Amino acid sequence: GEELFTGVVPILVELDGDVNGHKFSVSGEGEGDATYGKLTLKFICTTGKLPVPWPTLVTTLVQCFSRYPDHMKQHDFFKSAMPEGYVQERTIFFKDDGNYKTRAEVKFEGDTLVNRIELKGIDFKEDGNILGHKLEYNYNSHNVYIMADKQKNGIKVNFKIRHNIEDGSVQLADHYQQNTPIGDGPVLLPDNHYLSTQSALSKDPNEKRDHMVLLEFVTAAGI
Repeated sequence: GEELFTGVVPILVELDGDVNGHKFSVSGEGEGDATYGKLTLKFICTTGKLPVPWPTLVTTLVQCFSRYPDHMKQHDFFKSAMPEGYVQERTIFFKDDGNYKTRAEVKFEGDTLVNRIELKGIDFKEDGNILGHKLEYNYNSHNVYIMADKQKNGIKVNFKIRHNIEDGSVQLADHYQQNTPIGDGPVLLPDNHYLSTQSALSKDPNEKRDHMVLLEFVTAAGI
């Protein structure tokens, strides 16, 4: 799996979502360079105005691009599952608000790494921080904890994202995640470790569509 990530790989992201009845689609394109744990992508809401804040979608919209230090390479489940890919499922609970449930398949289609996602959000408050668009357009650094799930030949991952709200407070989004390989081939099951992430969101001055440009760095640590 590792050999497929030694250079710059193009990425395509396609998401179909329904949050409280509001249906939307997002498409993104960019490139990933796992040697530096770097991702540069531009996402566009192809159905009009996004009904939820863009920051709430970052974690859903390719951890195989994380940089794993040489001494930890035998712990990189993500790249070990390629090119056949892996299924990535999550429930994301927004504190004092609704939850997203997501199911995604991440795999290569030719030499393009593709992330195809289905997202369903329910129980959001119409006046809450999410449907009421009260989140700032920025993003914090977080640690993402990984454990092997030997029973399913996959991994379980959990972390908490802190979204800044415009009145200065914080909206917590607890993430529970499971990844399992698509192939029947072997994968690497890791010892407990974590990924350190940092993300910068920006806008394209020439773009009129509802969009988000994202620059992210992720490196594995803990061993």
